[PDB]
Amino acid sequence: QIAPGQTGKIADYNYKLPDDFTGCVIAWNSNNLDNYNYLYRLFRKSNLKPFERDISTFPLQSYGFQPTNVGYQP
Amino acid sequence: GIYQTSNFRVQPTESIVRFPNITNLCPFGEVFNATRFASVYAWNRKRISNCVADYSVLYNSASFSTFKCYGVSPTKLNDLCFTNVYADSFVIRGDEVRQIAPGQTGKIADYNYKLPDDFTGCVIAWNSNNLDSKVGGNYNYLYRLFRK
Amino acid sequence: YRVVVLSFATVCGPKKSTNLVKNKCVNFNFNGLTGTGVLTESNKKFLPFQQFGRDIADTTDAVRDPQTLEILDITPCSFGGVSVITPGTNTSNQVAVLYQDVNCTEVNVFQTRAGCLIGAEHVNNSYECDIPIGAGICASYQTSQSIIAYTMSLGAENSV
Amino acid sequence: AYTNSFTRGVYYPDKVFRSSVLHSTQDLFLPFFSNVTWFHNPVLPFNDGVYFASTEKSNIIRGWIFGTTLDSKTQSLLIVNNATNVVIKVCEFQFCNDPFLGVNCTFEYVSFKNLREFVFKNIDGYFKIYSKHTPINLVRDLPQGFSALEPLVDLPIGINITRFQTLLAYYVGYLQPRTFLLKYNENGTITDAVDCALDPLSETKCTLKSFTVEK
Amino acid sequence: VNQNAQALNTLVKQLSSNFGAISSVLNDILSRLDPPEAEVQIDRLITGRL
Ligand SMILES: *[C@@H]1O[C@H](CO)[C@@H](O)[C@H](O)[C@H]1NC(C)=O
Ligand SMILES: *[C@@H]1O[C@H](CO)[C@@H](O)[C@H](O)[C@H]1NC(C)=O
Ligand SMILES: *[C@@H]1O[C@H](CO)[C@@H](O)[C@H](O)[C@H]1NC(C)=O
Ligand SMILES: *[C@@H]1O[C@H](CO)[C@@H](O)[C@H](O)[C@H]1NC(C)=O
Ligand SMILES: *[C@@H]1O[C@H](CO)[C@@H](O)[C@H](O)[C@H]1NC(C)=O
Ligand SMILES: *[C@@H]1O[C@H](CO)[C@@H](O)[C@H](O)[C@H]1NC(C)=O
Ligand SMILES: *[C@@H]1O[C@H](CO)[C@@H](O)[C@H](O)[C@H]1NC(C)=O
Repeated sequence: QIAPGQTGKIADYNYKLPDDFTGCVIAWNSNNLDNYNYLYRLFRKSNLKPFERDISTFPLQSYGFQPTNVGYQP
Repeated sequence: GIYQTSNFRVQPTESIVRFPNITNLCPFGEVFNATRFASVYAWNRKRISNCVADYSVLYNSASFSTFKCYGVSPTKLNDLCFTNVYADSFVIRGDEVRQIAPGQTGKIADYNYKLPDDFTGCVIAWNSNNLDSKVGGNYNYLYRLFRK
Repeated sequence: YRVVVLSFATVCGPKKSTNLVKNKCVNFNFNGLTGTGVLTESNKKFLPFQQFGRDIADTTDAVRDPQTLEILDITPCSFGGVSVITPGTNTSNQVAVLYQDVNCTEVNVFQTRAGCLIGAEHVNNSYECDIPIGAGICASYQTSQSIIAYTMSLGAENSV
Repeated sequence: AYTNSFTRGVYYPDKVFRSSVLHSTQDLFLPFFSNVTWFHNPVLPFNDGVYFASTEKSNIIRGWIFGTTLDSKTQSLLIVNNATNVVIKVCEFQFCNDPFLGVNCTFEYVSFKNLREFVFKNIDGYFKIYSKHTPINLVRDLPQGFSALEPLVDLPIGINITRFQTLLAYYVGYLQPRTFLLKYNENGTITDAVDCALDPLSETKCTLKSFTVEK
Repeated sequence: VNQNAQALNTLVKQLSSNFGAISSVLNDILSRLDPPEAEVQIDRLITGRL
């Protein structure tokens, strides 16, 4: 979902990259370091705009992160 | 001189959408509003095909104690359309209504019906004390409790 | 508790229609087509199975309403060129504007066969060509100075 | 036996009004002047699509069956008229080995002096029926002429069909993807057609998009 | 009068042509494909029409 013009719960409602993104996306598993502090959004009235953020909160859930956890790793 | 610069164009005043008369309803009344509902060891099933499916009425109706969609969000149902659809219907204890979800476990989820973890559909339940319940007990209803 | 499962082409949700309106530009849809246009009554006779009707070059120009068994002319929502008539800027900043083909309403106004002209005075005398417009009309900047529009003169006439 | 398609087996190929106009199209159409088989109830191939015509006196011809194996292994189209009503179904039927009339299910429906012309094709999951009814006065052949079959029925079957049979003269030809030029009157009805591969004059009329051409 | 009607009819007819795109109808690229894909299809209709 972390790529220009993607779709899915994050790319619609939580972290959106423009059609005209210009940058690099760099990522790694943190299972060996990271824990229900990490939330994400499931619901919204409409998509957020590219590089928007928000602080209203029911629309959110926690990720199932534990050091036991590949797609379910942090 | 005379020059040409840009173009005049009247813009549309309002949005008009048109479809046929809203006939050929799905007969959800035979599934939600009937006089009789099934014994869980041998639950009823009905085809849904060739029809306008009024999911909107079900979603906005107050008669349900629980309603959920198990692979879709319940607001979309009024625009969605499907290849084939089936209703299932049955009657349960409140502590065993707690087995109606994708991939859940228990005597009903082992031996009296099954939904995939990848199940697609809308699933609903309501109180029936005023309708099903009898002062002696509903012994017409059964669970296939012990099944290998 | 009573329970129902609805497990999931022939099973579609209830499509909502709007109330119909005529002789205005609208953002229309009928069943499976969409556009911007004017919906209007017509004398056309489509066969009962026909739902759209066509121009010579692929373009829809009529439809049959899916509730109302009468045929609509669809007319494109009106448009035209905006041409600006000006003396040279080393004279004046006044201008007159030609809305092409549209007949003076949809837009000190003068309907012509070239379109609606706005901001030029219709004068009964004819004069030579200074700025051309079309369909015999010209315009010029003349004296209290203004843009004037009139039928042009082909010459002084002479019975020989 | 075999007979001539002449200029029959043209139909309205889309739900669109056209008038005073000469429109070019490509669809499964009956090739002009091709041989059609003639019958006075065999199983037949369906191929890409069927043109079927039945000639009448006394309501002899009741309908058809369409599918592949036609004996309960898979779904199969039934189309019938019995006494005063049409019946249409698609079930996994245990049909007879040779069906005739005396004197799992997913879709069901219930409602020579004559010629009744039909075209059948199954495309993109949809069964299409086109047909025409007329009075006639002929015994030995289809009457040489032209008419267009309007669509009547449009069923989202999704059931593969490769063979068919008749239920009780009749004639059968097969549709092909040939280009047709189609002439519509002011009333919006198709009054003539050109099969654009029949002869070099038809190649000309369809290149020039005209039913009539200068020297 | 024929050529100056025929080049117009030819130029109108080139509105129906696909030019290698998913479809020639402009609302039905947009109301089907997301903007990152819809622009790669509409760049075809623009190169064709132009
Ligand atoms: C069932 O009938 C009741 C009548 O009170 C109605 O409110 C409800 O919407 C109906 N639902 C369906 C699916 O028919
Ligand atoms: C357009 O011009 C005609 C005369 O040709 C006139 O009858 C009609 O009312 C005019 N349109 C408007 C909007 O005034
Ligand atoms: C032109 O002259 C006629 C009389 O011959 C008069 O009716 C009309 O109003 C005049 N028009 C203008 C633009 O002066
Ligand atoms: C089949 O068609 C050809 C012309 O293409 C004709 O010569 C031939 O006799 C026909 N055959 C039969 C048996 O009708
Ligand atoms: C219907 O299809 C199922 C498989 O989906 C098969 O087990 C069953 O025997 C079929 N029924 C009939 C009447 O053939
Ligand atoms: C029709 O045949 C195709 C194979 O060409 C197959 O994939 C499809 O499932 C078949 N349809 C039905 C309804 O059996
Ligand atoms: C069109 O139909 C009308 C009857 O509504 C008839 O009078 C007219 O002659 C027909 N036109 C043609 C070209 O057949």
